[PDB]
Amino acid sequence: LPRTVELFYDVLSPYSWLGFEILCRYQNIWNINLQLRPSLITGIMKDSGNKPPGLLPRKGLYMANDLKLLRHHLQIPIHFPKDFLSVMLEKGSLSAMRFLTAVNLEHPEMLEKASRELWMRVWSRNEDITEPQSILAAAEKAGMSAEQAQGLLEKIATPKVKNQLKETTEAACRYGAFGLPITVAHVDGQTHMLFGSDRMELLAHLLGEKWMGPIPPA
Amino acid sequence: LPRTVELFYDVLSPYSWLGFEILCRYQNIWNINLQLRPSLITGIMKDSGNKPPGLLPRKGLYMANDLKLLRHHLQIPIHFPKDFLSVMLEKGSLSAMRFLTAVNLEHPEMLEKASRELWMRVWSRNEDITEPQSILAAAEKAGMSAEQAQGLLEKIATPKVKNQLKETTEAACRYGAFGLPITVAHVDGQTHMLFGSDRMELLAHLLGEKWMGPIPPA
Ligand SMILES: N[C@@H](CCC(=O)N[C@@H](CS(=O)O)C(=O)NCC(=O)O)C(=O)O
Ligand SMILES: N[C@@H](CCC(=O)N[C@@H](CS(=O)O)C(=O)NCC(=O)O)C(=O)O
Repeated sequence: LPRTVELFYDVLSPYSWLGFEILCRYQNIWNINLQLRPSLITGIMKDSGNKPPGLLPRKGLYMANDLKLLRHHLQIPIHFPKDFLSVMLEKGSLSAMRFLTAVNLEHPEMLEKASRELWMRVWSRNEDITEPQSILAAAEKAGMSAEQAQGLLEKIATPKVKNQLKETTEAACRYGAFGLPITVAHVDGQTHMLFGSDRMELLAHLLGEKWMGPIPPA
Repeated sequence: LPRTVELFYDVLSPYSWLGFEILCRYQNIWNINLQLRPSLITGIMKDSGNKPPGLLPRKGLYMANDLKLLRHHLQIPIHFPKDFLSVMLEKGSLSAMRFLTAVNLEHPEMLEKASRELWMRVWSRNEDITEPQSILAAAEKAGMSAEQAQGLLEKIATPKVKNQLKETTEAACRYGAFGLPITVAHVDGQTHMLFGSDRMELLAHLLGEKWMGPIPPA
């Protein structure tokens, strides 16, 4: 039976995008059932008493250099902006994550593509992801029709959508999250929580699967 | 010619031990010149304004679980004691790092083994590494004679040894360190600083070498 792997992420998290692309490349290679869980990193940080690593000068500088190298190693078009702290702390990703939650509730088959497009806007093209038109553009590029995207956008402020995002974020905390991304592997009645996009080789080991690098063949 | 790769470490750092063993396993496989750089993590922490991650409850908990899994994946006999905080924040590793600095100055050929034995005491058997007799035990187990070990131990308080440790620690800070371990690769004019024991696959990519996992064919 395929092992269930849960990935908690926020589009505001560049490292979550990296982990997400690696798991998506392996979802049809490894015997796993990938379940995407849109969460709010702000909620996780507040609950754990943690703070964004970029607030400390040297860590912020390191992130920039690290992401620059990972762009080539992982072959993910990430272009980290110099004013990333403003993007993270001043703008945020509330509407975007509420939108992805609505997508997960009514059109889950579109969640992977819709998520990738939002990440592409904020961390690849340095485009806005807080305004309605911005989210609509991302949704349409993901394949949704103007009508579908519009219908979902109208529900981002409904109690059902808000409560679902809150619950998913709380589930991450219950697993012990202090940041994102976190991957939860359910292997033979055992649950393992791994933090970071750099624990995938360890995940392979736990699953008894073969690690073939961040870019597996075929 | 072989590419110079510098590894900055402190025996007080368990992750530094994991990074160290991986590089030691590859030092004769990849075209590199591994340079060990004994450093003080406390000095790096103070200089960067960072704090031990284990101080945050949820992260301290994660570290324990992470190291337990890495133990089997990397095949390193690491046993994280319940009171790791006391060993770190309280006891420290000053004398031990000054000792290794002395070893590096007069018996460089013994640095690798001396370093490993000290890690074995603190992170494997959970034994003391602050008292001279504790350090002597490690040095002798590493292959040094009581005469040699005793000789180096008498120099850990000399200005030459103190300044060398300070300078090496400062070099790590100048490279942008906010913690350990950090690996600095010198590849064709360019200098890349990588943080963590989990960036070794990326290092292989930068060096144009082949990554064969944490345990390459012996
Ligand atoms: N070395 C790991 C780091 C992940 C990370 O720093 N995640 C940030 C969020 S970032 O994507 O905005 C995070 O949640 N950090 C928590 C912490 O560092 O305590 C990796 O390669 O994925
Ligand atoms: N995911 C990396 C973490 C290294 C780490 O947390 N290092 C601590 C010291 S620990 O060995 O005592 C450190 O210096 N952390 C700095 C920070 O987390 O900001 C790995 O797998 O090596």
